[PDB]
Amino acid sequence: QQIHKIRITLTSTKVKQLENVSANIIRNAAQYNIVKKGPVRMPTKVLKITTRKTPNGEGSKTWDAYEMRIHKRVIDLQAPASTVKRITQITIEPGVDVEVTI
Amino acid sequence: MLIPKEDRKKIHQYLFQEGVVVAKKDFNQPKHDEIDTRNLFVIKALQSLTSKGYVKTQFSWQYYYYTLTDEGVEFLRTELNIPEGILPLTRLKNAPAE
Amino acid sequence: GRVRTKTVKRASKVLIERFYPKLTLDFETNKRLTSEIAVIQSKRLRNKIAGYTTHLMKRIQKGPVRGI
Amino acid sequence: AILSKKKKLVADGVFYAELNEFFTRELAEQGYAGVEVRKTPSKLEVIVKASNTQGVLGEQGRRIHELTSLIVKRFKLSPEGIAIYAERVEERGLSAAVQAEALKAKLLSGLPIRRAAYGVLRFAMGAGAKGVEVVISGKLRAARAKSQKYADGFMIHSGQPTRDFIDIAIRHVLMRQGVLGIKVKIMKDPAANRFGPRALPDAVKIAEAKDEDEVIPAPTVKS
Amino acid sequence: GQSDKRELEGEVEGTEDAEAELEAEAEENDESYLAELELSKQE
RNA sequence: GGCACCACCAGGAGUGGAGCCUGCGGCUUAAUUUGACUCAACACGGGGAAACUCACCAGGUCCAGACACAAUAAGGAUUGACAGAUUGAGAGCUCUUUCUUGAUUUUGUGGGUGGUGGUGCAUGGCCGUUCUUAGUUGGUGGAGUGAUUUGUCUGCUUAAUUGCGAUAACGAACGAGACCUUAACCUACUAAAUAGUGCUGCUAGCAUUUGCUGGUAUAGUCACUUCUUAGAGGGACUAUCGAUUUCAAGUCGAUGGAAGUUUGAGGCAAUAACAGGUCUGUGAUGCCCUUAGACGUUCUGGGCCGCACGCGCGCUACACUGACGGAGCCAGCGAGUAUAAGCCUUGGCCGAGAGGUCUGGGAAAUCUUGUGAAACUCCGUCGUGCUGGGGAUAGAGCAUUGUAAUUGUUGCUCUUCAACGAGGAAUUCCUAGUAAGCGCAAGUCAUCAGCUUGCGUUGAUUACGUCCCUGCCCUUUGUACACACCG
Ligand SMILES: [Mg+2]
Ligand SMILES: [Mg+2]
Ligand SMILES: [Mg+2]
Ligand SMILES: [Mg+2]
Ligand SMILES: [Mg+2]
Ligand SMILES: [Mg+2]
Ligand SMILES: [Mg+2]
Ligand SMILES: [Mg+2]
Ligand SMILES: [Mg+2]
Ligand SMILES: [Mg+2]
Ligand SMILES: [Mg+2]
Ligand SMILES: [Mg+2]
Ligand SMILES: [Mg+2]
Ligand SMILES: [Mg+2]
Ligand SMILES: [Mg+2]
Ligand SMILES: [Mg+2]
Ligand SMILES: [Mg+2]
Ligand SMILES: [Mg+2]
Ligand SMILES: [Mg+2]
Ligand SMILES: [Mg+2]
Ligand SMILES: [Mg+2]
Ligand SMILES: [Mg+2]
Ligand SMILES: [Mg+2]
Ligand SMILES: [Mg+2]
Ligand SMILES: [Mg+2]
Ligand SMILES: [Mg+2]
Ligand SMILES: [Mg+2]
Ligand SMILES: [Mg+2]
Ligand SMILES: [Mg+2]
Ligand SMILES: [Mg+2]
Ligand SMILES: [Mg+2]
Ligand SMILES: [Mg+2]
Ligand SMILES: [Mg+2]
Ligand SMILES: [Mg+2]
Ligand SMILES: [Mg+2]
Repeated sequence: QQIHKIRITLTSTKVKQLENVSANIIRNAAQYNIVKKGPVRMPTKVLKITTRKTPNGEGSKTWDAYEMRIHKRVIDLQAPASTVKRITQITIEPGVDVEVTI
Repeated sequence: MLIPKEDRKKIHQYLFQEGVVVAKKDFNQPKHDEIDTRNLFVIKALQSLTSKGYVKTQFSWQYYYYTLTDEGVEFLRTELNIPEGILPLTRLKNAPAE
Repeated sequence: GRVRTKTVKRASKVLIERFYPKLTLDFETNKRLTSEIAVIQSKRLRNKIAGYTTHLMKRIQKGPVRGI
Repeated sequence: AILSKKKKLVADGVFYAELNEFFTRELAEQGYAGVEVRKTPSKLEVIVKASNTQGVLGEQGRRIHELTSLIVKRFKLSPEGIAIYAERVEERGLSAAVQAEALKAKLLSGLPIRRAAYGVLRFAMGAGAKGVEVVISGKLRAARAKSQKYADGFMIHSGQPTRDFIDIAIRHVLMRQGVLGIKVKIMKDPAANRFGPRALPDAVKIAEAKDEDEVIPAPTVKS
Repeated sequence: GQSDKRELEGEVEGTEDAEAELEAEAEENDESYLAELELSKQE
């Protein structure tokens, strides 16, 4: 249990904090001589819900079209497990959630 | 409401020591997951307590939020015949943070 | 139609009254100049303001323009 | 248990939507503005912004202690897994939620509408709002219902900037004769915005003429 | 406020409400035995 | 005067004519719950109702009527109950029957509480409509005693109160435009074993020329980012050149360009307003009604589908530019589960089918999935025939979902094979990847899509104009209207 090929999966609704955490981890993986693969932009998922505007059923048939974009990025690191987890706490962000899988 | 004295008891030592109780609005639920009695019993037992000014009741999104009044701690002080050591847990003066 | 609005017409002619010597008849040069002269919130309004300023510059060399 | 990515971000949002309304009903009297859920390792930080952080943190912080317990018992959270903090809103005048709750507490005290309406028009502007408009609709002693708008200053209406520089709050006011509906629209000054754009899209700021220097024929200044 | 009065008053009485509150609120900011043990001590 | 395919011109596809689906009225009903009636009611209430939903009808239970009292009450206030009768019912609902529990609780008073009960003509919020048309407003100045007026306009122009220009006005604000999302470009950056490729290992088939098609490849511990994904940017601003014009705003042609109709399409959208629609979305609501033989809630069964009829949104078709039968074989938008209460389901094996069974993958750019979709194309049969067009109506049978399919949920098999031979008066939608076909996904959803919301395949005819009809806006005008002609 030392140096491993380690995956960090990043998902969030907003891209600004996602790219800051992504760049900050990449920055810390640069000055630290750790070979890295990423970030990989997964195809963004558009969660769309189309309801009727009318609470009742009177009027012209008008519809809302709500959206919820989900952006997912995965980054591959080659480092021991202790090093990668402390990197996560350095780049902790409320919006972006992190899951680590070996 | 017809609650057995023993089942009503468990309802009272949950509304004290963690002096707040949350109950989902379903009358036929077998177990409220935190008071080993019928869920309907919990709603109606605490409906009397809020009816007699011992707990505040708040309702939001089909859920009951029961909180114990300071006047209600004294009521369980005597009726339960418990030692006069008070402060259930939400009154234990854990103090906030700044 | 391609009728420019007032937010681009009046803002472009303020530039000529203020930065005529540095302006020119080339849109590409004018486009870069107005990014350091004015604070434009959107890129599209940048290439519009400069595109109408170029037309006015092209018109000033043929005679006097009204409003400048 | 095992929940999909699509269904997890929605659940976090749905949890926020239900949690937000819970504070509006419970902490209505304390000028509740909004809630911020700061997820972190080993803890669930929740920041509530209210005009009065004494009613929540009262009698040795008994209410806030008894209020975080109502959330552990409803969302099956560990007692240590959640922490609630009460934070004072810095600029109370710029929050339409606080202004709408304040108006309701005045209307329910029998104060006249004109005196109550102008109390938020001047309070919003005093805090530095670019503009404000208040609409109150319902029935008052008269059988027929009416609405009155009270504008002031500059207000934008269409396009994206209304989503950036305007916050809104609608509440229903329970009167002895019916329901009063109040709308508090407050447009903040874009120059003070610290996260989004700092000006309106069509605001063009031309720099000043740096010219009018004197040119001398052709020397060379050595160094 | 369907009158020439009480609306004058709405404005003035209303504005002195805010002026008193901006200064008051700007001052408010510038100066900023257990229970389960008793259920187990039956030994 | 002006604008507009919810107006017309030139046209296209039609609808109205047939059968059927579905909604509305009517009729009927034990009930066939109900809202909505020109645009802006009638495939609308996301309303595709077997139960639930459910509000209706015929019946049967429960209090889930908190709380202060008063009465009763341990010599027991009350709750549950085997067996038989009763009941649709193994509802102690009720009746014979004596057992059990024990001050929680039974009766009266107040007080509640709950209502898809009434009032949307008492209200909030929301939505539709006037109207997404282009309109609206104040400061100073001018006119008027004033309310007011000018600014906000003759003309040209624009999609536009948007601009030029004329000007007792000048300079502005909201709305418009800007803004935001999406689609089309980037061999220029940043990377990608959940994307792709060339090489390279290993490997197959065909002619041997070293070539042409593949499989394999999560260690080849390769190379690259064009195709694929998305973040930071760049790129179009009517750019250059010709014409017209008050030489102005602009418009029309070319050239370059990925894009030159606001680049295509949308989201948001002003000042006021309507007795517009919803209390049948809300533990949103005022008031009225009901509240124990309930108008609360639950259980059973039926109804919302009921059929001499009028009307609206649509689907199949009336054939040969076609039906079948084989064969070729291409998208995009999306969705997907765990001790559940069961998701998407490949692959294998049975079965004519519908469908069944065993494993495995996928909480997902990984697997379903290249969703190998349909129109379409090729080759055949048919040969103008109510024919192999069309597939109602009906008989018999086989499966699926569901407690439950009878008034057939749906699917499949055989058989029956009806009107309809292009549709009167009228009337709808539409200008480029558009119309028209053609399917697929998501929503409702245990099952059922002739419905909507989107997506993509194939892909046109005809204007790029006008106020002739119709609607709306502006100016002038009249007014005994201002609750504003519903005067
Ligand atoms: Mg604007
Ligand atoms: Mg706009
Ligand atoms: Mg015609
Ligand atoms: Mg047809
Ligand atoms: Mg429908
Ligand atoms: Mg029913
Ligand atoms: Mg029933
Ligand atoms: Mg019925
Ligand atoms: Mg009912
Ligand atoms: Mg109405
Ligand atoms: Mg209304
Ligand atoms: Mg004036
Ligand atoms: Mg004046
Ligand atoms: Mg204007
Ligand atoms: Mg504007
Ligand atoms: Mg691989
Ligand atoms: Mg190979
Ligand atoms: Mg557009
Ligand atoms: Mg009406
Ligand atoms: Mg109701
Ligand atoms: Mg209701
Ligand atoms: Mg509803
Ligand atoms: Mg009943
Ligand atoms: Mg019906
Ligand atoms: Mg029937
Ligand atoms: Mg329709
Ligand atoms: Mg064929
Ligand atoms: Mg795939
Ligand atoms: Mg025949
Ligand atoms: Mg048939
Ligand atoms: Mg016609
Ligand atoms: Mg018409
Ligand atoms: Mg059905
Ligand atoms: Mg479907
Ligand atoms: Mg008049």
